Amino acid sequence: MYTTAQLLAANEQKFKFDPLFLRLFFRESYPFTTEKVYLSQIPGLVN
Amino acid sequence: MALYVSPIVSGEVIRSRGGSTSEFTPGYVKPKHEVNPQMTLRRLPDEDP
Repeated sequence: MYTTAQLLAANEQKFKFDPLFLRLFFRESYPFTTEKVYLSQIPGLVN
Repeated sequence: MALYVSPIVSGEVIRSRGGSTSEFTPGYVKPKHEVNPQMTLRRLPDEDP
């Protein structure tokens, strides 16, 4: 009943989470319209 | 060099200098290659399906 409680500041507690990989090498993004995806690479070796 | 001919003898006569020639004539190169007209039927690795 008679409590008289006063609340002070709270805490935060977020992660130490920064990608460094969605920002350095994976800068380019594409959506899909198909089901599978190919990834072709031509071996460039002239004679 | 000059060496030392004394002032009593005529001395020897030097061959002046010079003479060297050469030839580097032919050279060639020709990379012929084919277009393969029947290669265009199938799909290239490019040109997304």
